[PDB]
Amino acid sequence: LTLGNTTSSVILTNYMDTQYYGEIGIGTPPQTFKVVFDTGSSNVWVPSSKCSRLYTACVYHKLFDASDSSSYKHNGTELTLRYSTGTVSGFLSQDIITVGGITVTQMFGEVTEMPALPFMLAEFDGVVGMGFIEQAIGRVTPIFDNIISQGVLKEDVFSFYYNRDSSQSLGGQIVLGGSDPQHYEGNFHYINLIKTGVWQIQMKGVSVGSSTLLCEDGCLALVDTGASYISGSTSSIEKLMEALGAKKRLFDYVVKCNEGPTLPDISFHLGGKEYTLTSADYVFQESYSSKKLCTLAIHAMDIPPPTGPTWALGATFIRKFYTEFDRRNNRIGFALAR
Ligand SMILES: COCCCOc1cc(C[C@@H](C[C@H](N)[C@@H](O)C[C@H](C(=O)NCC(C)(C)C(N)=O)C(C)C)C(C)C)ccc1OC
Ligand SMILES: *[C@H]1O[C@H](CO)[C@@H](O)[C@H](O)[C@H]1NC(C)=O
Repeated sequence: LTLGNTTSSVILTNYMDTQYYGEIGIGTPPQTFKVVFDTGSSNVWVPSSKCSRLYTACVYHKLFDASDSSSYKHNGTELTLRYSTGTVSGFLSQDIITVGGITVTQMFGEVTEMPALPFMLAEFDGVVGMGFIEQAIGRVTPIFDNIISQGVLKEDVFSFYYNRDSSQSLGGQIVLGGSDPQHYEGNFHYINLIKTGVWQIQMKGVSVGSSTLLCEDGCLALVDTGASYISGSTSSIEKLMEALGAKKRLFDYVVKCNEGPTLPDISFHLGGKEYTLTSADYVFQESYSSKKLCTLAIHAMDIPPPTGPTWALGATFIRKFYTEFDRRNNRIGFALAR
């Protein structure tokens, strides 16, 4: 590990508080793509110009065309990426990628099969996995490992800032090689990784209102920058939602809008601190009418072993807590976002 003097930032766009993505350039000349920097996975991929137009998601997104890049290097190994809410398939390719001023030769997947659900609902084109090589499909070296190999980043860490963006403001920000003191206050508090190669930590309990109603025996929390909400197993969530008086729909839970401001606080016991969210933090309070339903930013999601079962702390959590991902010391640090 050779540290340097550099830190780079990528400005992110906030789409309706559910999708946070930035931009990257691939090839020569650069072909730009909107990508989610996802700590939940470790591969980089973008739709390919070889994706059948019968996949409507390929008709609606930017496609990488190897035939227009002079820095492209062929590989072709098949690759299938299975995420908890969708799958993409294609083959491996290599080219130079620019991420916030840093230029790195990276192997990424050219996706040729991209399902309408959920990709037709994606504002982003692709993904830049921020996880460890242990979780990389095909054992492909993750982009951050490749940047760290260059010995330019001041620190072997990267940080996330997600705004409550609502027209002339910064949707979010990723800092490669450190954090931005301008977006958090107080001190960072850390929790060591409960495992090797996954941004997952031990969670001591989850409380709703008065007491620790859930995760009483301890549980796992995966800090997922590529997730819109805080999710837990169906069991946990049914019990949580029971406590909230929320009603279960097909893909989410709602509450009569007038009841929203009434909902209790929900805390997550991580390491030495309690991380508390008020209803305002987890309710999409779009109305105060008892005649309208307001969705909650907390969902049920069952991740299978060996990673799951596990809670996933997504944008709902990150919006309140600036997050630093420390590879050097295998821990995650949270600070109050500002
Ligand atoms: C915060 O805004 C980011 C985008 C949110 O919106 C979407 C997120 C996804 C899923 C994420 C990916 C997940 N965050 C994923 O990383 C979750 C993890 C996962 O499935 N990882 C994949 C691997 C292969 C590592 C695995 N199965 O373990 C789980 C283990 C938590 C995208 C980056 C593809 C799909 C569609 C979306 O909007 C239309
Ligand atoms: C492409 O990539 C892998 C490394 O992930 C390499 O070792 C493999 O042999 C390459 N194959 C081809 C056909 O280029």
